Amino acid sequence: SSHKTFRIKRFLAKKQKQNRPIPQWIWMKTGNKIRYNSKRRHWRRTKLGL
Amino acid sequence: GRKRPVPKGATYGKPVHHGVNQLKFARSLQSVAEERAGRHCGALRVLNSYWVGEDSTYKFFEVILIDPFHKAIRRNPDTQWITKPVHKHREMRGLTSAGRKSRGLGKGHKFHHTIGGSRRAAWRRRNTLQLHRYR
Amino acid sequence: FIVDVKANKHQIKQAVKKLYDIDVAKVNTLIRPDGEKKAYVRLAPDYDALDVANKIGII
Amino acid sequence: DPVPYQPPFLCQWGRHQPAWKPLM
Amino acid sequence: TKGTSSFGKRRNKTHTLCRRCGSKAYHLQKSTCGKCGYPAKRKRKYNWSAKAKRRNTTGTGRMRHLKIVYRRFRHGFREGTTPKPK
Amino acid sequence: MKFNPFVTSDRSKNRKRHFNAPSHIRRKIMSSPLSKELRQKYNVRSMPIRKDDEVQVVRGHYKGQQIGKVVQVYRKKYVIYIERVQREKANGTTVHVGIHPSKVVITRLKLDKDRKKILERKAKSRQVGKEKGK
Amino acid sequence: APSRNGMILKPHFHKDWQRRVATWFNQPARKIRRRKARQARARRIAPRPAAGPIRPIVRCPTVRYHTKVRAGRGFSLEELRVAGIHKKVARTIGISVDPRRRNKS
Amino acid sequence: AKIKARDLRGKKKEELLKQLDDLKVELSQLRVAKVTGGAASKLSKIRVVRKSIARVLTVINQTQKENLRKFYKGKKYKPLDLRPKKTRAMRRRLNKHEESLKTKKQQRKERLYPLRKYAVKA
Amino acid sequence: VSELAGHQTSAESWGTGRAVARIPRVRGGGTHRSGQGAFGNMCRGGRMFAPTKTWRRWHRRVNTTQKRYAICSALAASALPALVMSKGHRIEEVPELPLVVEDK
RNA sequence: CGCGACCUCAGAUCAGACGUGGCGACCCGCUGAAUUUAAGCAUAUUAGUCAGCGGAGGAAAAGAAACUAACCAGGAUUCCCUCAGUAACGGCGAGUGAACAGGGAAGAGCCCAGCGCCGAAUCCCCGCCCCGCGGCGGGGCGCGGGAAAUGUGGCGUACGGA
RNA sequence: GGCUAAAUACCGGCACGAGACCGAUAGUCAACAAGUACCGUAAGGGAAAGUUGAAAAGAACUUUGAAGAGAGAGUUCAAG
RNA sequence: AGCCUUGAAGCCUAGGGCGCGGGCCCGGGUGGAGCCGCCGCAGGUGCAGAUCUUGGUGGUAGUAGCAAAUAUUCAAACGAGAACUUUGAAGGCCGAAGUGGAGAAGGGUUCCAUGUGAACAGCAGUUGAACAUGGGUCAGUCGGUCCUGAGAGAUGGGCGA
RNA sequence: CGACUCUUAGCGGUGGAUCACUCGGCUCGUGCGUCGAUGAAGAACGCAGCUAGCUGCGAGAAUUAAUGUGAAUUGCAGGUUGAUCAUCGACACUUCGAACGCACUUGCGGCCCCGGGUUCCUCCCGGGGCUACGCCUGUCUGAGCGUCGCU
Ligand SMILES: [Mg+2]
Ligand SMILES: [Mg+2]
Ligand SMILES: [Mg+2]
Ligand SMILES: [Mg+2]
Ligand SMILES: [Mg+2]
Ligand SMILES: [Mg+2]
Ligand SMILES: [Mg+2]
Ligand SMILES: [Mg+2]
Ligand SMILES: [Mg+2]
Ligand SMILES: [Mg+2]
Ligand SMILES: [Mg+2]
Ligand SMILES: [Mg+2]
Ligand SMILES: [Mg+2]
Ligand SMILES: [Mg+2]
Ligand SMILES: [Mg+2]
Ligand SMILES: [Mg+2]
Ligand SMILES: [Mg+2]
Ligand SMILES: [Mg+2]
Ligand SMILES: [Mg+2]
Ligand SMILES: [Mg+2]
Ligand SMILES: [Mg+2]
Ligand SMILES: [Mg+2]
Ligand SMILES: [Mg+2]
Ligand SMILES: [Mg+2]
Ligand SMILES: [Mg+2]
Ligand SMILES: [Mg+2]
Ligand SMILES: [Mg+2]
Ligand SMILES: [Mg+2]
Ligand SMILES: [Mg+2]
Ligand SMILES: [Mg+2]
Ligand SMILES: [Mg+2]
Ligand SMILES: [Mg+2]
Ligand SMILES: [Mg+2]
Ligand SMILES: [Mg+2]
Ligand SMILES: [Mg+2]
Ligand SMILES: [Mg+2]
Ligand SMILES: [Mg+2]
Ligand SMILES: [Mg+2]
Ligand SMILES: [Mg+2]
Ligand SMILES: [Mg+2]
Ligand SMILES: [Mg+2]
Ligand SMILES: [Mg+2]
Ligand SMILES: [Mg+2]
Ligand SMILES: [Mg+2]
Ligand SMILES: [Mg+2]
Ligand SMILES: [Mg+2]
Ligand SMILES: [Mg+2]
Ligand SMILES: [Mg+2]
Ligand SMILES: [Mg+2]
Ligand SMILES: [Mg+2]
Ligand SMILES: [Mg+2]
Ligand SMILES: [Zn+2]
Repeated sequence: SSHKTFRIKRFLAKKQKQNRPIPQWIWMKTGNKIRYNSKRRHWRRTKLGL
Repeated sequence: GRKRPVPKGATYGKPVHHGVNQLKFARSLQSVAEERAGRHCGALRVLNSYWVGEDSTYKFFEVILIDPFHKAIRRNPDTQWITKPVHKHREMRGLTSAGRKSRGLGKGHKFHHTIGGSRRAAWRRRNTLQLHRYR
Repeated sequence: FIVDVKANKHQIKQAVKKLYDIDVAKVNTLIRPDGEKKAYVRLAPDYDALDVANKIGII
Repeated sequence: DPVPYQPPFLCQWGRHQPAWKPLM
Repeated sequence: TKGTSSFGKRRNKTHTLCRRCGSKAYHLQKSTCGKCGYPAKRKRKYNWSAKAKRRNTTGTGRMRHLKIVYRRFRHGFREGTTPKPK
Repeated sequence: MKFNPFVTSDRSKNRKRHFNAPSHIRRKIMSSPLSKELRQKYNVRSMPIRKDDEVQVVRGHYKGQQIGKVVQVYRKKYVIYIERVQREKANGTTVHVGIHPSKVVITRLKLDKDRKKILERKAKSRQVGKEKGK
Repeated sequence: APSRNGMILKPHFHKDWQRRVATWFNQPARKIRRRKARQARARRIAPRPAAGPIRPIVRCPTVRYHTKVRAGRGFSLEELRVAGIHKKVARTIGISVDPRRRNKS
Repeated sequence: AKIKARDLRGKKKEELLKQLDDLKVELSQLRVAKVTGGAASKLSKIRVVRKSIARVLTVINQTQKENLRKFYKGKKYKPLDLRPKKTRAMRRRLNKHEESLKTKKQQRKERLYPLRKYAVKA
Repeated sequence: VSELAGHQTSAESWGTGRAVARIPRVRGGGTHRSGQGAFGNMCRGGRMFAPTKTWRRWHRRVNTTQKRYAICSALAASALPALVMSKGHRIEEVPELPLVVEDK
């Protein structure tokens, strides 16, 4: 909504910054098992809660 | 006495448990008095209590309560058993004398249902298979 | 500027006045969807914003 | 993707359905 | 019309995030959390929900005080002393 | 046999102490024999390897008499990179091939103050064990 | 249902007995633990007897057992009064006392 | 320089705060260099400045609190920060002295009838 | 096997109708394990048939005289070369088979 | 009417303390079913169990006889073997169901009130000194304050005691 | 009216040790970013998922193609 | 004093055979690190079915289908490539109770620019709400905040194991 | 001969069984047996040069000091008077939460002290400390046609 609270806005702010892919140097490490961010949320598919 | 806190009548079960009215509480009213006084005063510790008066609708009890943190109690070797954490809320666990009476514990042939620590320890010790190693 | 989210306009005005030695006409604040607070610190017009931006490094 | 939950049955046979009704 | 078309009318919300347990189960009109019962002083936990207990036990979070309690226990809760300097 | 009730003789527990060891236990695990000259001299069987030690590879493809300097001790991989123990990549650059330190003998120790301290301590406890055996 | 000829017999497993099953894999560990506590008590009291105080000769009750002789709880106060041992000093030099024992014989 | 804590401990309050302010201005300039786009050397210098700030504030807090508990040493009521924090249950115990108090009757029994040291023969 | 293994689901069977084979199935949700067959020995997951209990009878008592008989038989046949070699020992150079040495 | 005691009862962001909640395998107190079995079922049974509520601790509880017995007597409590699937309870049906003696593990006993004697001989707190001060403790000096005779301490408790 | 250790209990916790146990549809739901992803208004429900090689030595370069894809060359004991 | 990196297990086999059979043993291949006979012990020990459970895969089958709301056409550009992108021209539609211009709830970055064309957008795409980088939301006056409404809910009191 | 179909074999796909592994369970045993108003358990948000998750941490924020250790960390950069690790006793430890000024919008206060504002002149701004309920000992201030005494 265009009317928010600070709590809900800060909640959405965290989920918007968690939503990035993995950096491409992270899979050049020694013990990598991570190929991609498997917790990527898309706003049409998964509706984040609330 | 203790009436059964169920909506209107309606104990949904067998005619044994249809009783609601004439039922009685397993603890006495003096122990209810001690545990109300000791729940209201969480710091103080219940020593004991005594009957002072009764009406048709009420009984009145004085309850003896003690600081375990006052320097007249905490520095006295006779009375500093109460200062220890094993005597937190004697009134809730049935450890004052009015609470001891409801537990049915004593020595001898009248008190076989609590031989062991209590009635629950008796029922537990009797209802175990000890399955030994070599049988 | 990008500012801590617990700040008032009064605190941003005192901090810009103290760190860079410059007086301020007004401060407008918004909080980003990133989460940071952004402050638009208007200067009193005897100061150039381009001069103080060249002072602090941003160009 | 969201694994589709098992098919949502909403009855039609039985006494309401007037299509395939037996004797009786 | 009890199925698809009645689902369109779902806009106003019943629960929001509780501020003691974080989960989206604070009912806004009853003003109580349905997950932990927030304005009650005690945690809502039941023993018929054995799995729901273990989702929120002491092993579940950081234990940002209790792990250093374990570490200070293993040396007897010493205070004020420092080891011998170089 | 071992008799200590608090040492583990379990396979998976010992493997888990090995591959999840901290760096100061990596240093002790990544140790290597001294050569027979240095072992005759310092009366010390083996030492943990360091960055500026000279080294002969004893087992493997790159083995030989060629004394090579250690380039850099890589305790995360349990491996060391030696001066000319290296191979050519596809594009043409040279890549250091890593040797495990146990397949390596030390021929010159890099002796700081702590290194001399460790050597004299190991020689001391060796002589004390030899005296109790005497 | 009972087939031809057997004992009419009553298993007492009509409750939920499997929640309350005492297994005894503790047992050689309890024997080790008791033995070490016993030796710690013995090493503590250094010349003093490892069993404890003397306990009296005592008849068993019940016509089944009155031929037999046990060790008692403690020495009677009449026995201490006749032998000339003070009942508070008897505990100090390793004599058992109990003030409940009568003497009839 | 390599701001070590040992040669911060002898110094005075004023020079610690001036060095703190020097490092705070230094960290501000490195964050400007991070946002404008600077060298890699400044970007690795930012961690040196953050840990040196943590060191200086640490030494300031050391010399503050140990002076305060030098101040409240003999006093019967001292601040809750300076009182001994072990576990809560271990703070509500009896003292070392209150555990050692006997009654007069019990001390008279321990005086009169000590547990003797005895053995018995074969 | 632990007592709780296979029984930590809540799973009602779907009953008749629905053209499935009347096993308890996992209740709802958008996951793989939902409606998927939960209790019972033949399901993926699930308990196995008659979980092994720790009150199996592990230990056997033998009579003392039987144990001593077996010690006596095991000693009496360790003095015969045919039986010691049939156990497998390389003994062809041993001087005498009840082989006794000094107490040094 | 005013002053003063006392008694009951208030108000304090009064000086200092203490309780709150968590975990909950073990333990203590209540509350407490119905599936089930009885080839039905209602008493019984499951079962003083599940769920519910409160409270601890490193164990808890119990505990030094208003006991057992009927012997030539044993002697706190708790735990194990046994008693013993027994005595007994039970639509006497299905089912349920102890204790005592005996052998062990362990073993430890004590304190009040009252009754009375002792000049309240007792306790708390604040000020100053000496010691120690990360379990605020000991000694002393205080015509400093309070508690307490509506009873603090010492002797003393059924084994008798003065 | 009151106190009291020891023997006794302990599927929670901290730290250990062992096993005629299981061996990735098994064993904990969970050998892995698992009470995670995801579902449900909520209480609650709740996964799939291990393995290159001794060492990345993870295929430079030439070549068709818009590229994905290939053909040669090369690494390696082996890219079967 | 079993077998094995001079090649274990598994797996394949128009190969040679043995046993009534359960089964087994040899050869060839693949594979790369373990395994087996005999005397005993022990069990979570042998599948074709359970509308069995889990995973995978067929025929159906290049099939049903991509048919509600009238409609597209011509040239040019970029591009490897155009029925669908973009510009222009034409012909049409919604027709102010709109297919228009703005908001509440809800959503949460979808907004905007640049790039990519793997996957997704049930044909296709040079396009996208996709994907990857970067940006963007500025108040004394607009709202909240304040008030109270139907209601909710402490304290005193009452009840309550 | 063709196509199509069927069967068998060889090779190749699909698919991931089997086998061999195993930083994981499960069971049994042992020792210890330790949370919180000195703010717990749990939750929220932040913190790395490049960092989403996990992990660790708390504005001193992938940690500080101290001690032990003795030359690394490492994906890529950049820089022995102690690197890095472990230990962890000193210090620090944001916001909710028993959760504490009142509410739960991060909204609205009250008191005292500091500094700009002032030249104690009231506001304004910033910092700091207080401001929960219950209950115990004592303290002060009181209430009473409660029981009395004196004038
Ligand atoms: Mg939608
Ligand atoms: Mg009935
Ligand atoms: Mg009852
Ligand atoms: Mg009675
Ligand atoms: Mg509503
Ligand atoms: Mg609770
Ligand atoms: Mg040893
Ligand atoms: Mg038959
Ligand atoms: Mg004994
Ligand atoms: Mg006395
Ligand atoms: Mg299973
Ligand atoms: Mg106060
Ligand atoms: Mg509690
Ligand atoms: Mg029936
Ligand atoms: Mg039946
Ligand atoms: Mg019953
Ligand atoms: Mg229960
Ligand atoms: Mg505890
Ligand atoms: Mg006790
Ligand atoms: Mg008595
Ligand atoms: Mg008895
Ligand atoms: Mg019998
Ligand atoms: Mg009958
Ligand atoms: Mg019964
Ligand atoms: Mg007996
Ligand atoms: Mg008296
Ligand atoms: Mg008594
Ligand atoms: Mg007691
Ligand atoms: Mg063993
Ligand atoms: Mg798997
Ligand atoms: Mg497999
Ligand atoms: Mg699994
Ligand atoms: Mg699989
Ligand atoms: Mg594979
Ligand atoms: Mg191969
Ligand atoms: Mg074939
Ligand atoms: Mg291999
Ligand atoms: Mg098996
Ligand atoms: Mg099959
Ligand atoms: Mg067609
Ligand atoms: Mg519009
Ligand atoms: Mg519109
Ligand atoms: Mg498409
Ligand atoms: Mg757009
Ligand atoms: Mg304006
Ligand atoms: Mg209410
Ligand atoms: Mg595989
Ligand atoms: Mg971050
Ligand atoms: Mg350091
Ligand atoms: Mg260091
Ligand atoms: Mg509001
Ligand atoms: Zn909640």
